[PDB]
Amino acid sequence: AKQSMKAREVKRVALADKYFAKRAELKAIISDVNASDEDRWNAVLKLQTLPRDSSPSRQRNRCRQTGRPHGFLRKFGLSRIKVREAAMRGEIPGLKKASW
Amino acid sequence: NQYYGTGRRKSSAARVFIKPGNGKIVINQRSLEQYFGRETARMVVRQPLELVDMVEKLDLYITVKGGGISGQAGAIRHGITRALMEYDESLRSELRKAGFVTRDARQVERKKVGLRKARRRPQFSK
Amino acid sequence: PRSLKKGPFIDLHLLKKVEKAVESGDKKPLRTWSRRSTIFPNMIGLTIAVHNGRQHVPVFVTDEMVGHKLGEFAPTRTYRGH
Amino acid sequence: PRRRVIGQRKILPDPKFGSELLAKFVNILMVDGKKSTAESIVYSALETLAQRSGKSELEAFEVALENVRPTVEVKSRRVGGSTYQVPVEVRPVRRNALAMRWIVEAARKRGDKSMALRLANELSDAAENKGTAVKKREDVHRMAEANKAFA
Amino acid sequence: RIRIRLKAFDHRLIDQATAEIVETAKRTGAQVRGPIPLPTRKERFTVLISPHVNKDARDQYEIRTHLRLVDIVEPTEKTVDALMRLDLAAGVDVQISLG
Amino acid sequence: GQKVHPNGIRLGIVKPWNSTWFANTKEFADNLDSDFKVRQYLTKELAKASVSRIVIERPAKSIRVTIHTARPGIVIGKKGEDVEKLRKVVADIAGVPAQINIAEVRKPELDAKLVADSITSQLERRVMFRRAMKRAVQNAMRLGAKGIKVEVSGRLGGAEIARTEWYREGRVPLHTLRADIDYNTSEAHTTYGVIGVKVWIFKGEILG
RNA sequence: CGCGAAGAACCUUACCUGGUCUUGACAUCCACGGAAGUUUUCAGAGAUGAGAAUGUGCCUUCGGGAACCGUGAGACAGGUGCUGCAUGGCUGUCGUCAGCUCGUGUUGUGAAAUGUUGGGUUAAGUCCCGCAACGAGCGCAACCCUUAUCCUUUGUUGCCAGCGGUCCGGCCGGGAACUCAAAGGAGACUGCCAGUGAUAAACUGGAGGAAGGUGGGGAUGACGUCAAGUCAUCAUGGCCCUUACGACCAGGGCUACACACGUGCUACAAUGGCGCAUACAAAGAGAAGCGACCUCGCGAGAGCAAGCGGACCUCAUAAAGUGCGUCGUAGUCCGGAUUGGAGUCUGCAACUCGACUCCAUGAAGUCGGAAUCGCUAGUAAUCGUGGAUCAGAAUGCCACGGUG
Ligand SMILES: [Mg+2]
Ligand SMILES: [Mg+2]
Ligand SMILES: [Mg+2]
Ligand SMILES: [Mg+2]
Ligand SMILES: [Mg+2]
Ligand SMILES: [Mg+2]
Ligand SMILES: [Mg+2]
Ligand SMILES: [Mg+2]
Ligand SMILES: [Mg+2]
Ligand SMILES: [Mg+2]
Ligand SMILES: [Mg+2]
Ligand SMILES: [Mg+2]
Ligand SMILES: [Mg+2]
Ligand SMILES: [Mg+2]
Ligand SMILES: [Mg+2]
Ligand SMILES: [Mg+2]
Ligand SMILES: [Mg+2]
Ligand SMILES: [Mg+2]
Ligand SMILES: [Mg+2]
Ligand SMILES: [Mg+2]
Ligand SMILES: [Mg+2]
Ligand SMILES: [Mg+2]
Ligand SMILES: [Mg+2]
Ligand SMILES: [Mg+2]
Ligand SMILES: [Mg+2]
Ligand SMILES: [Mg+2]
Ligand SMILES: [Mg+2]
Ligand SMILES: [Mg+2]
Ligand SMILES: [Mg+2]
Ligand SMILES: [Mg+2]
Ligand SMILES: [Mg+2]
Ligand SMILES: [Mg+2]
Ligand SMILES: [Mg+2]
Ligand SMILES: [Mg+2]
Ligand SMILES: [Mg+2]
Repeated sequence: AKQSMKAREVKRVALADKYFAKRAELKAIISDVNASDEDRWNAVLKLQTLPRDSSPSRQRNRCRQTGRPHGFLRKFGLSRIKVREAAMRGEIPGLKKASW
Repeated sequence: NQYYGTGRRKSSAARVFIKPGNGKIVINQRSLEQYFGRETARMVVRQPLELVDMVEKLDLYITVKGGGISGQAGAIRHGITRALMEYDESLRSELRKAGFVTRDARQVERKKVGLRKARRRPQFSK
Repeated sequence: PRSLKKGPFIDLHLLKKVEKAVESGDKKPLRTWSRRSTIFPNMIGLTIAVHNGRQHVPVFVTDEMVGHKLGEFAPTRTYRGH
Repeated sequence: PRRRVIGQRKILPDPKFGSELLAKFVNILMVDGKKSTAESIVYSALETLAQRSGKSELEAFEVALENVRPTVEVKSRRVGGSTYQVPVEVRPVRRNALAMRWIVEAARKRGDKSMALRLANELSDAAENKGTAVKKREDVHRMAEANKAFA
Repeated sequence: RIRIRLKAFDHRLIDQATAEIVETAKRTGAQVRGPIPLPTRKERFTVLISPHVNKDARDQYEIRTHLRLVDIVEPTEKTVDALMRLDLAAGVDVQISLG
Repeated sequence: GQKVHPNGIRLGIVKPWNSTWFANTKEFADNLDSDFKVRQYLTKELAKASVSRIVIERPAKSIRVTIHTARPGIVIGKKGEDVEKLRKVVADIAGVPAQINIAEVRKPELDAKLVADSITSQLERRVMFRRAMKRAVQNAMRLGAKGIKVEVSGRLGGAEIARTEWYREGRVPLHTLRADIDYNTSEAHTTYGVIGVKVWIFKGEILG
């Protein structure tokens, strides 16, 4: 994509994987059962003050080479066209063109 | 002493065992009426035992796995028509004349790209 | 609707602001760019102004509104008729 | 097709009786591949007819199909600057193929409560030369004599 | 007993890699249980080709992970040691498993 | 665009792969960037070299980069520098103990990447493409390669309407699967655009 | 025209209104003070300013450099901004149609022709025979993957024909037979008997075979054409911008609606609704994941915690069908649209805008005008299940089987 979007993604992943201690120790208190009903109201006001980008929902898988956001594949890591250009040259192992 | 067959219809694999006897029909430890619904399936499961005159003389043990309700009927038909060729072998010319030795090489045909079924196109405008 | 057992949603920057603004009383219209808060019962009788996409629109909030969220009195895109 | 002259394919016999005539007739009653309910409806109505006529179960069918086989029919040519119909004779297979199709096209137009009854009525009527089957047969069979000047 | 998995992508490279294990166990001792052919997962993928607008043009690729498995019944000390002496060519994965 | 890339229709029939490692789904993602980051730096660095084909290979968390090249003395140089200096950066990028080789490409008039890079350097230095293609076909034909097609495309000779050209010789059946077809392309970035080059070299039919 | 988009609430996002920044959000070079640092208050919608607890892995002729960091001058950065009629690469089409051409030779003043035409034949410029033609190349066929029967080899997590225990569950001693899982092979060639043939090329029947004439499907798309399609995947030649066409943030927007067209799903019912019992599949997927057993809930689902990098464990129950009821041609116990009340889950957050379950509501529609669409055998027609993209979200897309 543009040259800023990949910088935005490598700025987002750092925060979202840095604050991974607190957002499994706020959702525990929120989505528990026997906990305090007046601490379950402060552990829901902390969750809107941990910074907004620090969230493992707020990032689309960019391509590992171009930066194209659509048409991903998870297993290779490359987009719809840059999997074709490698698999029709030979750089991805065992990836023969299928027919049956 | 017993004789053996193996047949394959659409997506089934029958397995038939023949002994001389009175006529018992056992399929997955079930009697022949307990398994099958329709009288054409009870026809086609019996058909080559009627074709030669060998209903009464022999009992048989049958196991079948995987397929549909016609698959586990044509499979047993091909199984018995194999397994009777290891009984007297001059049954073969008349089973071949009757058209029971040929395994049907039909099978489900795959779905290609841009075809909403195996051969159905989508619709068309101008 | 939300799951109930998380409780209702409200931003901190509007919750603390509204508990200050009740205890300072002024009906100078309180503006906000947070149109996703469940209106609370101690917000009865206030003049807030929610963003709509262009500007604030003023909302005087009564007893009747307190179930809903602050968006449903800011209609978003203008429409007049063809 | 243009080139390959091809063969009329085989068929299973009927389950119950033993006639390869009924193999087409259980097939033409069918929608969406469910041949079992087609095997059931027909073997109910071919007992209700076999009771209402007082004839045998196999023999109440052929002598009601006799009244709906045609003998000649028309096709269309336009050789010169003019559409002609042409009365051609009909083939011994397409004879029965038309006969068993008109009856089932008629028997989805009655007002009864069941398909068995809708086919038992439609076979008794065409066993007594009345009904929406033999009236269609009269139309087809009369468009030959209305066009025997064409050949 | 001691079982070893073998995973690969190519069945002219899994068979030498398993014959060089059967002819290691049967050269330090005995009682191997052969290779047993497990199922073969074929991970298909289907992508478009054209860079902008052609939904009716596709390439279809597959990846066919070949499995094998080999048991070892009565292990000596040199029987277990001359196996962990052995490495294999790239493409083949192993995972030793006592029982 | 109507023809399949004639390497990748033969990727199991004759031609073998250019990376032979193995990992499961959790590492197959990362290996296709730790492969491309070590092909990109080498294709940058040894650009002056005659490099044709880099084959990577991972036995037991350790890389093994084979370079195919035809000027091995301008990648090694004095007694002990260039490949052993490349070891410490390939090990940094791949994060494993690096291991580099060198493979001599005998007869560099036939290795299909090398004729392509020869022509795409010639069209950087502005020679007549009509002479360059015929020189390439002549040198690859008398060396013993049973057939060759060369094709250039786009902005040829500085023109303002683009077109292609192509020269055959011998026999080049792309529909016959079991041939030894060698195919590669290249892209000269001149002062007028990008002038693409495709080659095709038939070294012989190959049984199996 | 269910097309890029294999999945827009924020993100994506390119657009809008606001608030803000200008060697920059993103790099190398420095001018160069100064180790990075989990934490933490005020103000702000947030952007980010104001504020609180710190240093030694190198190690230095200590007028300076190493992964990390602030400020100002710069050189370049940056553009999803125009040009697909300047281009590369990649694709759709005529078309899976059997055609497109060259080398010598001869004839023609010459453009060009002969070959490639003609009589037979094939799915085919396929093959034979004749000919100022002789030979060859890309194509039209074959090599390749899958499906169809047999023979070896290796037998667990797969299997149980004959053995003995058996909780009548291949479960448990066992067995290598068999289905099956996969490696290597055997097999089909117009090869064989007859007949029409121009003695040849073939073709028509039938014998053996599991398969008959290309056994059934796929993969492969010649020379080229419409200046076909994208500069918005990426790279690019020139051009335009540089307190903006660059860059960060919150909230809106792509989802509006008087209407028209294209593609699909569900129906208009008895071959069918509803309620109870009852059998038979295939192909896939899974560690921030698939999550069985057990309990609470009318139900979506929360509760507890085994099992599994998987022929072991899960998702997982197949539905059409078969049997016994009920129903009786009605806007119907048909059909589920639209609206109200109450809830569950992922998620910072379901108001514009999420799927799902329960209680209500029960519209339009009785087979559809001119005109048009798909299909030649496991095919069309109906029935269910899985996957990719994905935190949640497809009636489309891609796959496999069941009836036929
Ligand atoms: Mg997302
Ligand atoms: Mg139209
Ligand atoms: Mg269209
Ligand atoms: Mg046809
Ligand atoms: Mg489509
Ligand atoms: Mg194509
Ligand atoms: Mg958004
Ligand atoms: Mg164009
Ligand atoms: Mg182009
Ligand atoms: Mg355009
Ligand atoms: Mg123009
Ligand atoms: Mg000539
Ligand atoms: Mg002359
Ligand atoms: Mg021609
Ligand atoms: Mg000519
Ligand atoms: Mg001819
Ligand atoms: Mg030819
Ligand atoms: Mg071919
Ligand atoms: Mg014959
Ligand atoms: Mg024959
Ligand atoms: Mg155009
Ligand atoms: Mg554009
Ligand atoms: Mg770029
Ligand atoms: Mg935004
Ligand atoms: Mg849209
Ligand atoms: Mg309309
Ligand atoms: Mg009912
Ligand atoms: Mg999943
Ligand atoms: Mg419960
Ligand atoms: Mg209802
Ligand atoms: Mg309700
Ligand atoms: Mg009405
Ligand atoms: Mg009616
Ligand atoms: Mg999903
Ligand atoms: Mg189907």
